Amino acid sequence: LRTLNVKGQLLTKTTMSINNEDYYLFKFLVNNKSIDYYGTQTQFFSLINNKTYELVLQYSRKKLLIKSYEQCEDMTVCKSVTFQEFCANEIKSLLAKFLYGFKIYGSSNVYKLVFVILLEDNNGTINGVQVEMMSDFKRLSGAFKNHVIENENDLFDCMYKSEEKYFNLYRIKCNHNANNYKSLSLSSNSQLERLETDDSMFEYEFQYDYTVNISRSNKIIQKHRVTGNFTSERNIYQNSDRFVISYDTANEKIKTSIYNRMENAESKTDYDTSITLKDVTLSQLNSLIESNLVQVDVYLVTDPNNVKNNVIAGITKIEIDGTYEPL
Amino acid sequence: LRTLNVKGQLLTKTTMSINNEDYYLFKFLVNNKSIDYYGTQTQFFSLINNKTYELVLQYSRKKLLIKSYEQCEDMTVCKSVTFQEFCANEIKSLLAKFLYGFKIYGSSNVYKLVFVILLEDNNGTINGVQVEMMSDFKRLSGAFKNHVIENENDLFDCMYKSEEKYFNLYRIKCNHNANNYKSLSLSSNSQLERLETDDSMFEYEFQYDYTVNISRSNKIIQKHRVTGNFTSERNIYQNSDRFVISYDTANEKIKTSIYNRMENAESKTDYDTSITLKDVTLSQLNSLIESNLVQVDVYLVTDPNNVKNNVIAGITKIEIDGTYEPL
Amino acid sequence: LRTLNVKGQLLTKTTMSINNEDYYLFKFLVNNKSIDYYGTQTQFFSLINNKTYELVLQYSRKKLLIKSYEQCEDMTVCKSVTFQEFCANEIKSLLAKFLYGFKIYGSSNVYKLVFVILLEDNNGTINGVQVEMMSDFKRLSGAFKNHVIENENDLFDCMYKSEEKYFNLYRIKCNHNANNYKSLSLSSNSQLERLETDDSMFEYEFQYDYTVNISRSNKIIQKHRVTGNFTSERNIYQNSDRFVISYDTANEKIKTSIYNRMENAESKTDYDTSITLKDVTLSQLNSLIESNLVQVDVYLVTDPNNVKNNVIAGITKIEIDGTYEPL
Amino acid sequence: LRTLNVKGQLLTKTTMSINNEDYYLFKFLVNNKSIDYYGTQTQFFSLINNKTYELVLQYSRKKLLIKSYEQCEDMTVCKSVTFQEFCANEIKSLLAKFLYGFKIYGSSNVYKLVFVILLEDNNGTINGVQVEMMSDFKRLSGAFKNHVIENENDLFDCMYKSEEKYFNLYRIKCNHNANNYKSLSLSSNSQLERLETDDSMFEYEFQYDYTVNISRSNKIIQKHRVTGNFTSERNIYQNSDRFVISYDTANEKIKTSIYNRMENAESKTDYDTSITLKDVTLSQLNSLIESNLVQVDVYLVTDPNNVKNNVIAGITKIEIDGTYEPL
DNA sequence: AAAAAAAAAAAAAAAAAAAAAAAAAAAA
Repeated sequence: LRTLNVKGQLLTKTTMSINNEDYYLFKFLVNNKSIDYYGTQTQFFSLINNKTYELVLQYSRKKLLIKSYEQCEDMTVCKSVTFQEFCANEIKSLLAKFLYGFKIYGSSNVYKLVFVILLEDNNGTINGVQVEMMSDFKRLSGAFKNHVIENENDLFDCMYKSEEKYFNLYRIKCNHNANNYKSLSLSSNSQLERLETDDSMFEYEFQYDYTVNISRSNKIIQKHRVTGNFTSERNIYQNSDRFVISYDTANEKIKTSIYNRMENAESKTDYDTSITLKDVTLSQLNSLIESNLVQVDVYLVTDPNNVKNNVIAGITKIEIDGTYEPL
Repeated sequence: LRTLNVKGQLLTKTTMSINNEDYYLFKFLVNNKSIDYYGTQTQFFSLINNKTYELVLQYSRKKLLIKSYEQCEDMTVCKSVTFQEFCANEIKSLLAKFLYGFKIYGSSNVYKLVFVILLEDNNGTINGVQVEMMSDFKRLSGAFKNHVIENENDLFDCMYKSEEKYFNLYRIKCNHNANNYKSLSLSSNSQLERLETDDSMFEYEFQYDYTVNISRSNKIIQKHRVTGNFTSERNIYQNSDRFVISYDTANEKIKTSIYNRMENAESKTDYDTSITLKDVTLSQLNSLIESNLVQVDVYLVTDPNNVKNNVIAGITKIEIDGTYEPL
Repeated sequence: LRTLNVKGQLLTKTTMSINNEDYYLFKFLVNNKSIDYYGTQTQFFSLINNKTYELVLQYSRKKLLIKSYEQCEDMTVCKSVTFQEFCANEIKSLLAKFLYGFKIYGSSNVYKLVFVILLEDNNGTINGVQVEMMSDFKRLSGAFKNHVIENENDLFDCMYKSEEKYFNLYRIKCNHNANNYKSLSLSSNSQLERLETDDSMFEYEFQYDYTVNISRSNKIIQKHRVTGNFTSERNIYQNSDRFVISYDTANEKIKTSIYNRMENAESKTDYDTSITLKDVTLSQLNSLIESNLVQVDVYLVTDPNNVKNNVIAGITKIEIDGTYEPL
Repeated sequence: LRTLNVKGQLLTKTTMSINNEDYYLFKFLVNNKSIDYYGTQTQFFSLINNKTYELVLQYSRKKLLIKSYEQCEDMTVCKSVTFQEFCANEIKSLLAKFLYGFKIYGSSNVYKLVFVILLEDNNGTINGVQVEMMSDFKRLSGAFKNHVIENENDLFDCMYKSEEKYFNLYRIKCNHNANNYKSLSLSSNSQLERLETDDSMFEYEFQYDYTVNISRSNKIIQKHRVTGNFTSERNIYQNSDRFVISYDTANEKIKTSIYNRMENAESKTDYDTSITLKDVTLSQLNSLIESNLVQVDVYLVTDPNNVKNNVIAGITKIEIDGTYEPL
């Protein structure tokens, strides 16, 4: 049984059970590539996160796994991104601004964070724009550094407690859609760190102001806090199934319109039941708000010039208990 | 668990099943706004429709739901509408005339009723005009009062049995399209009631005569009963896919032309298969008619001055069995 | 379940699949009218084309369909058409000359054949003129007799292999446009047959010479074979978007000009992308021709007296492989 | 106890134990139909495979079983198949070419072989195309002739040792899916034989070249040998759970994408655990390859014209030991 | 059953409507 030697960082330990057997996996970063390895219980407790190691691996029982480890020792993050870098789809690190993050409405697990990043145009000037980092739940939970996340409430806590704080993003895969839509993405070997600025630098916060968003066409995602009435009328048309919504911020009336479809792997009855549960939840939401049982934040895809289209990106509910209801 | 108290009408009880669990929803009208609440089985059987209630609600298990109820007790309907009211898009009640209702041709569920209402112009005179209340199937089924509807056959029965009868419309949202097109719409908290006139008043039926329609430009929807031949030739042109139809009423030859398109969420093969099923159905329709197996009613958008355009709005089939084939 | 009995020809069997179910349709000609019927798999294989049948039909499961069939047994074609017959828009049969057929340039499926027919004027003399039978692809594929067509290559093969041959046209609906434009059209129950003359009669081929065309105003469609250079310069003007083309036949320089518009159901980006793909295809066409990779036939609407207007009707490409590129 | 007499081939003897009792079954081919019979231990050892017999059967103890047997004595295989034969779903024999066979990725037992067969089109010419014979493990093990198979390693040995060899297929049920997908299937009474050509005929091997595959739409399954890096990034989207894979053949970079779903009889935790085991296996696969511990063959559903879709059909691992790891 | 499938932006709807010839544009 020949062995291998490898030096690399660790990212996140994980355990699981299959047919009355226990597997312990370690997500070691080797040569800037994520590779998972098997380990024992002492390996599970002993190893700490984000600290590099040296390992000997022996291919026993069909699998590579950790035989022995030795503690070892080992960051520069770009403050801007070039248009050509987004074109080239090159993995990168960044210093960005974490605005706010919501669970995409009517989606099981695909959360979405909003980041302000300094984009450098073809001319060469750097300005702060908006980007939308989608991510599944587990990748987000295992990607946050210096935090421990087990359920959606923990994720929402780590979001809200960190609102407006400055994030260091490690190995966020930038990508460029078919049209001129630019967005980050959170890869397995990627990580997020709260920089804990405490006004360490203030000369940069002037730059981090968003006038447009480069992930959508002429639209920006903004957060509103629902103050008063929340009317939500379903409207089934010949083609679409809209949710025409009108609500009251602290400043202005807002007229949004959620949309609906049947996903390809859905049935006529499952989709209809899910939609009617959504509708009853929205209907009860107004009475819940007026009596201060819950508070509601609506992150909507507004178009400041043309308010004819204001599709809600996602709704979230901060309850009196303290748990967060995704919705 | 703090509680709320609310007095309001009930509209329609409903039950559903999600992953081996039962949800019972009640569509309570609170402060002239539809709000749905959860309930138990005894709540489902005990409560009757259209009868108001007093309720105590307690926010348990993420949801508002009915804890206890107390029977309580509690209509003026406008006989006309103002042009400015259509402009303002104000919800309203009405006394209208139910001409006839058809399932929009080549549409899964968006039925359409035809109503005669007394419109008051800018001058101030009231005359009877035509309006087109579209609605999805379930809203129609839950909106009819003193009727029980479970399937399309029940809906068509409630329509045909009520032809030419006078309807009281509660909270029908009037609306005004981009151009001078005016139409009703059936909101969640809206209802329809057969007034059961029995010639209670006849001095008003003189007014309810339609010379034009305010939902289309210079066109009126009329019902014809197909007597003789029903020729239906498909004609695929450079731009359109017409269905040139010629048929025989009890009075006159009619030369209509159905149209076709691919809806945005459709494929080149699904649309083609749907169209060829439509074509084979129309082709068999003539032989079906001539042998008295079925009877056919064609509601067409005629223009009495200019018969160059007679797009069929919808076809319906009354079979020998008694069921209604939408088509 | 009462039944019907009917004797009629069959035209074309067809099969299709809808949500994991199979429909088999037979296009039976009953009383000189096309009617489609449903059938089973043995019905699909057993029945042969163009051979009449006797059928018993029973209205089961919402649909007329074939229960049993019995083999049965059963043409005079007019050699001329009267001006009044074109005026009256009367369906008719004909003996005509198939010149050539092209896919209308920049059109998804509306092919167009060119026929020489003997028109009888108001005076009473019969002379050979040109007519333009448009047709969608599937009607053409199902309309050719003694041929099997599945894709555009088969259609082009059936055209080119039959060039200059004499066609018997069954039930071609003649029609007369708003102005003095006369054209055939290919109805569902219509058919085309290669007569296979083999110089059966030659005294008639003297008549079949076209001096004008009755589907256009003073213009005739003619086929040219591109020999040398094919220059194609786009020219976007204040109103039109021309494609000024100059090419070299075996005899003469030709200066055509294709035109462009946005169809009503098109977008500013889709139309522009389609146009630039057309332009790159035309630009590469010259280099393709000069190296004998493909051969090109241009059917253009020439006006022999006035060459100031020579709009190309359609281009077609015979490749080295043998497949036909519509363009 | 009346008895029966029957003459038929034998296919595969089998033994099993139920509650401390032994059952011995013989898969006798009677009148080209598989029928299983019970027997005794001497029956188990005495009878040889593929050799016909005469048997007397007596219905004792609820079951037909072999009382006595007498040795007896008894093939023409079609070299082509007609399109109509695939349409008719008729069992058939064939002479085909065994390309390669893999265990369908993420499937417990449904292996899949790839065969080149001479299809005769509607025109009448015979050309070599690709077909995909799925089969469960035990049917494959009992279907191979002149081979003994007990575990997956034996099956993979019988595959790889027989790569590119010519197979005689007995009673392979051809079938035709809803769309134009044509595929073989391995029935109980079906068998496979290595013909052992040894260049017996070479004039036919020119025909056996695959340009397309008739079991998929415009795609062909091909085998690649992974030479260098094997990157496998999981990507959980709003709808799909892709495994975007990039690897290095001996010639070209390849960008495949495995897909994932929850089968209907699966749970949210079992599916997630299975997927994360798949992901850790793929992650370790690269390090395994680079150190020559294992070799990897990826059979992928490529589309040569459009590489935008390259779903891996199946991965297989040839280890240094000699055993084959299915994966 | 097995093939197919990059997502993730963008989206008021719902009236209206024979088509298919014709045409050089740009000055004034």
